[PDB]
Amino acid sequence: MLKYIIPTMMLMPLTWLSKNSMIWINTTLHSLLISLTSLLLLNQFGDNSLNFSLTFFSDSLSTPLLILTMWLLPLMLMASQHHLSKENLARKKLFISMLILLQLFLIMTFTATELIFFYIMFEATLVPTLIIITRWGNQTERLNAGLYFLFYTLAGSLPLLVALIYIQNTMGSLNFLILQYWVQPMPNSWSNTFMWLACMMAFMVKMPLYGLHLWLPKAHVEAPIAGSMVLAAILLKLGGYGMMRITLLLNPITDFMAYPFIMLSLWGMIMTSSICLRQTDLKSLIAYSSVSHMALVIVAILIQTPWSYMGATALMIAHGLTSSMLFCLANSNYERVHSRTMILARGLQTLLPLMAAWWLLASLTNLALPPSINLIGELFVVMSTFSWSNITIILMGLNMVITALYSLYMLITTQRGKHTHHINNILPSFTRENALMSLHMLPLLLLSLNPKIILGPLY
Amino acid sequence: VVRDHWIHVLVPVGFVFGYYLDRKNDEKLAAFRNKSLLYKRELKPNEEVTWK
Amino acid sequence: DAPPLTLEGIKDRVLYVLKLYDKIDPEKLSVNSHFMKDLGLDSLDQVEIIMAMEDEFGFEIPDIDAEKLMCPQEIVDYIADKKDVYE
Amino acid sequence: GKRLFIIKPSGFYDKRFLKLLRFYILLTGIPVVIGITLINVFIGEAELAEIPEGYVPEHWEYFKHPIS
Amino acid sequence: FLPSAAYLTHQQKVLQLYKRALRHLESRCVHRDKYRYFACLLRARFDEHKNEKDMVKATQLLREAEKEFWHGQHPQPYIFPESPGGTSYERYECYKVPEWCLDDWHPSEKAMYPDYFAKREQWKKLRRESWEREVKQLQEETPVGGPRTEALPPARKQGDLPPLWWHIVTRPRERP
Amino acid sequence: PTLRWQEDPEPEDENLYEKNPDSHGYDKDPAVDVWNMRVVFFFGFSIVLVLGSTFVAYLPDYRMQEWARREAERLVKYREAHGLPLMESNCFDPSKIQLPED
Repeated sequence: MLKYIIPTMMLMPLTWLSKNSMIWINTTLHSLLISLTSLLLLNQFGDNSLNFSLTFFSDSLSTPLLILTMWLLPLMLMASQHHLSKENLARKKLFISMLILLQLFLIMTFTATELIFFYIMFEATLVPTLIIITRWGNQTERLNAGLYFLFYTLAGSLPLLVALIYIQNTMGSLNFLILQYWVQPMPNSWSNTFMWLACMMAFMVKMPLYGLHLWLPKAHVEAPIAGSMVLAAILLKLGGYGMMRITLLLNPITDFMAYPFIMLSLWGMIMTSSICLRQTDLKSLIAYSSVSHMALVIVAILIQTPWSYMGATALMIAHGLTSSMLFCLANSNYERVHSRTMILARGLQTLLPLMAAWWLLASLTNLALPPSINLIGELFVVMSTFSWSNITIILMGLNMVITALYSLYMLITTQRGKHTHHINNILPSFTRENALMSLHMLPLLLLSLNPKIILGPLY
Repeated sequence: VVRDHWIHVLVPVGFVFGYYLDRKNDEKLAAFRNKSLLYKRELKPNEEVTWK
Repeated sequence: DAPPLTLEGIKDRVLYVLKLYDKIDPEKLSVNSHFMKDLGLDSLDQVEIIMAMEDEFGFEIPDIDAEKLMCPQEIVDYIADKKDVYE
Repeated sequence: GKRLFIIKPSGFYDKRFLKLLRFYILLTGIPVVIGITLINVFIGEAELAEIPEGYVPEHWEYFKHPIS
Repeated sequence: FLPSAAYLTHQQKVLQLYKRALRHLESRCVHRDKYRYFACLLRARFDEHKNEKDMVKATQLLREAEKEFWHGQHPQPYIFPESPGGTSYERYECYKVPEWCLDDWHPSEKAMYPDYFAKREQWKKLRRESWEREVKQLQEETPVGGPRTEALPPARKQGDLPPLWWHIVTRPRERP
Repeated sequence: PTLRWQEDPEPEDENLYEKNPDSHGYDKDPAVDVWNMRVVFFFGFSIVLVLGSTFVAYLPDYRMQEWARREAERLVKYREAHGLPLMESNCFDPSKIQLPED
């Protein structure tokens, strides 16, 4: 795994000692080389995980997320120009090296063995995102966005450390196998309830759950495109990855103590799909869509079926690609007009006649068009929750209907019916944004053909 | 053409370096060379190895 | 579904359906004639004429205009604006 | 003297991008498919026999397809 | 709600009622002959008290006419297939491209259509040549400190174009 | 009698076209933008996409799939050819079990 760690380090002084019109080809080319390098990883088989050291290992939950991260970096790096290319050279280098250090701590986090190392690399994942969104937050409340961001994620993720140290000095070391192979059930004393509450509540904060989802929308409407893609895709599915690992312990009380969180997630999934039907600020609709999909994820995690975990990890990867793509299209539209609102930029079936093809393709993946991965995820989660209870399918189908309607409203609101004919500044589509769309929607369809890779440990 | 530009050649050298160091670390981790109950044959035919 | 319209043709068709109307004469039926001064007909039958144009050509004209056509030349001009009559 | 003038957005940048996309996928879409066609028309997949007496294989010599 | 004045008038209000009732009688009545009969009957019903020197009885009969009209309208009043509400409602809006485009083309296609773009360039020089002085002087010259109207005067002074004409002239041709 | 500012009137909306009509994505340096297009396609699709498609279309038996297919074939053939019922319940041996007593 150090074969992946150390070139991610050595991609950083590259960016320092390259010059003007020389950083760019180096960073993008070499990051795509690292994408091939981790495409080499996928060997995992049968009996167990694969151990890349006495320190690192990979579960098959971790392999598609790690490949998704090293796929998403060069896409992101090309995406984050034309809004900072006119800024200074040293600040641009600092931005690129910030993203590289960010990816480095993401690889650190996904290839964890011990949960304490996982926690250190969790908040090391946190700290570059803060600096990016605050330095290039590009709107008047990036102050409040970063402040809400860091205080929610730390103050939720703070007692998780205490609970993990307590588990450390009551059950030996914290390798995932020695967390396994030795775990004993823990009864319904209230200390067990608070310990489970601490761990599960910290990752509840990081998903988000419904009672703590206003962490999210300021932190995406007042962020640059790179930090937004990082935050949405890699950080929310990293929180899901963490709960998927640490839910191995404390199974004999999660049945008794999991009842309020499921109901909060279900009714809040309905309320969040309702709240993103009527808002302006088009950038935020994808954020509330993300809250809806993560509520479905949390339903899938707290029910404990292998069907549920397969559907959960498929929903994770497909929604990560969908949200990152659709953030990039919203950034394209904001590069067109300086509005960020929804009802202003209209028309665009005439003009840019193939940008609409990418909007349609993203909107139908967010619809969960049926050969795609998102319908695979949502379908197996609905199957597992109907085996959980014979009644919850009302909420799932009503989520499906309202999700169809707001995704279609996003499609046919801003890009259907009449141009406002006082715009007269939008350029025809560059090769760059079309290349970014092509980097998004080739792997999603190629996994739609052969999806046996991305299913979880319970394959 | 190496001294033309050495900037562009850095990351494959780094990848080969990390690969070599992972080889050396797994060879330092050469416990249980044949002591499993499920993967245990004799050393055959030439030189005393089953993985390296 | 594109027959070409022309200015002489639309003039002939509008004057044909004005001449077919009853209480005017085919003698004093000018292109530059008033629906108020010299033909002497009232506003009511004037908007009956407006209805005849709408029912022949196949489109409404708004009531911001139906106050203020009052002559066949501006009728021909206004359907020339609705149709953009050149080949 | 009949025809008129349509007003198109553009054709140049769009068709240039799609021409570049088909060319830059096709440039290694064709030789790889030709190569794997030569593989499964010449080199053989494998045969379905069993473990020989007193002989251990590699961690390869286990799989149907030769490229795998 | 109209550009000319602050109201229609009594006269045009009665007139719009007559147009609507006649159109609803079209939508009610097929075969066109009994339609013509009933249209002349409606014309006589308005001929009964056209010459009232009174005004308040006239507008009270107008209100009672609106009551008997709204009681007797049709579910589908016969809207023409070019009107809003109708079958078309900008039916071929697929090709109603605004003309601030077509200059953002690559010069290969500007070499494909040379004469049209040369004449369009002299159109734009005609636009800019008389934009500042005449148009902005005629706008900041005539009206009161409040404009208080939605019409605008022409350029009857000597020469060039009436003001604020570009998005009026350069529209789609409504059947491309 | 006051301004509170001194800077430029902002912004200056640079059309990235109307100095290069042949231009690709980013700024008006003419050659290196074409180099960016060539590297993001040739080292992004022409070496990544189709090679990754072949590499993930087939590889060995991920989570031991066809091994389990043929192993189940041979095991059910054995348990038909020797009369004993297929998929014996109680997967651990009840001789090697010790129930605690009342």
